[PDB]
Amino acid sequence: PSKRSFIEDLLFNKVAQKFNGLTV
Amino acid sequence: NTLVKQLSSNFGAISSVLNDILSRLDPPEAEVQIDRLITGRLQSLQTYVT
Amino acid sequence: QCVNLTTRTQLPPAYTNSFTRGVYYPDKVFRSSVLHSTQDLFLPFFSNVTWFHAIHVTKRFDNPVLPFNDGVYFASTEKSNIIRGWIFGTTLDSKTQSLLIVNNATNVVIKVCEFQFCNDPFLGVYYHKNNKSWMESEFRVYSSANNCTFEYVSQPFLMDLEGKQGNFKNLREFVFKNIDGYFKIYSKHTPINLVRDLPQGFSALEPLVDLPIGINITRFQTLLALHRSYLTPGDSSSGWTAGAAAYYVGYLQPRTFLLKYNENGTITDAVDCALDPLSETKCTLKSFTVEKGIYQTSNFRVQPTESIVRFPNITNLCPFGEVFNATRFASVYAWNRKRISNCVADYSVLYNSASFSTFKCYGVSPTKLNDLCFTNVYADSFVIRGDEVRQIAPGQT
Amino acid sequence: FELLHAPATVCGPKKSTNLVKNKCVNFNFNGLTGTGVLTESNKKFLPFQQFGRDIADTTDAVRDPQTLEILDITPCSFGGVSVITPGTNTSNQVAVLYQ
Amino acid sequence: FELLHAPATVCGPKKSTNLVKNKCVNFNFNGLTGTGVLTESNKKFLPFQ
Repeated sequence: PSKRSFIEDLLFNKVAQKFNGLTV
Repeated sequence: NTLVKQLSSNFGAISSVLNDILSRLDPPEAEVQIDRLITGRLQSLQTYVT
Repeated sequence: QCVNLTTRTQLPPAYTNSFTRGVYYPDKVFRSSVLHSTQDLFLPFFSNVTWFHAIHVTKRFDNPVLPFNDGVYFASTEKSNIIRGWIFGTTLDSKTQSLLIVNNATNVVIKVCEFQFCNDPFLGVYYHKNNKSWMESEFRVYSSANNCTFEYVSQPFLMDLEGKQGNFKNLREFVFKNIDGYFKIYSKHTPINLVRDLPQGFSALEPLVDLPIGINITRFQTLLALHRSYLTPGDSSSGWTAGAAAYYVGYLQPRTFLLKYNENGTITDAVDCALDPLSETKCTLKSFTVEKGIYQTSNFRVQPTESIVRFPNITNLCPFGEVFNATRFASVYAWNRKRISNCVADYSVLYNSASFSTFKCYGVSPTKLNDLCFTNVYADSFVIRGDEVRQIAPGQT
Repeated sequence: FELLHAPATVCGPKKSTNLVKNKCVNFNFNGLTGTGVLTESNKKFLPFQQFGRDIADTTDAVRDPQTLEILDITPCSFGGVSVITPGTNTSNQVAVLYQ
Repeated sequence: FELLHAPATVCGPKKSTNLVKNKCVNFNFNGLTGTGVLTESNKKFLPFQ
């Protein structure tokens, strides 16, 4: 379903706060 | 995680919760304790942004 | 006390909105070519105020007692001089310092005494069949004035009032504020020319004169005038004409507008900082030109409503008879420690026996005792003299 | 006397109040007054403790001194407000974005 | 000598000195102490400001 390949998907496998004022 | 430890520090006061100092000290006398908490956090925010 | 009227047909008034009115000079400093904000009492735009009427050639004449708040915007559209003076006080019964600023046809009586008002004070004029002027005959304002604190007499001026009907001719706006001892009065005259409704123009009000007095204003009342011609009996039953005028009553709210100062130093534009998302962007960016982009303003907070308390149910009172006011205690070096727990402790019931003379709490506020819960309350009972009480302090040798 | 160092047993002459859960009102447990929603709790709790602090040193769970139940603390101040406008020279329509 | 709730508006006595311009000296007009050259301006203020 994604627009990636087998090598691109392998890179992703290797790699409460907002209550105080830490928003992302 | 560094900013979390700054909220728990007293910075030379009696506690670290803003709802605890006002519940035990009157506003006209607790003004010297809140200023130490604000000044202690302004240096942490200035260092964090730096 | 004065007299009253008879059979007053009080029609239900309507409601009107503001049209960029209620902006004055918050300070006495000249500013030009500068855009900033100022936190002061003003009238919010597009509000909802009560629009009173007084048209009578029926019997439209209503003047209730409205409470005085911090900043009252009063704009009267007088086309024939109907609304005269105003009163300011609390109970209005010769028991407090009341303000009486009546606009008499001869002078401007500004006295701060202890006047006695009836149920509906007003003014009464007579229309002579030979004289086409509008002179004042009846005087039903007060009855006596003993204790006074201020008196002001204006210069003698000739004023025969106005008889113009149909459309409005003059606009008189007055702002009454009670700030400590200064009573600011912002009066601004604008020769309008329209049938009815509030004008959509923008203007800045100028202060008249400050009165450094100390009075307590709680409620006010707008006093008008009644016309009595030769065709009317002139009595206080049905022989009286209310007139033809309209006044707006508004209250100032702690808002913040974006004042615009041009090369002349006058206020020509005002944008609110908290009313519409589009008007808030102009005040936040300090500019009247908003670009095409994304901006960040305030966050999202929810204010609490109720407040629950979860304390353990204790149905026992601490024995304050043996701890306070007894027969004898212990020495200063051999003091005895008594454990006080499993009982309800309170300091308000310690005045029924042995009134305290030195109550100084160290490290804790004396009024915040009942707020936080007590735990392990130890008592150090010892009898000393008066020359050793000053040495008992956390940080003395 | 001590302040926030042991379970309550004395306190003051203040009365009690009916527990109102699932609301973002002001609570008061053993003198500690806070603000949050008293939601349910499905975790474990030792049968000899009172308060509960997590990694951020915040008041998480607390046992009620009357009903004897574990209720979590979660403030309702969670959200952001942002306004996006195409400019005052094009149209007067705004779009309030809720983050 | 009594003080009510209204601020004090009578500050007596009150003396005065001379006037000098075109010099970078010290002056004190109204209640504000300044230091500069009293150069003539071209614009006017407001009667109540």
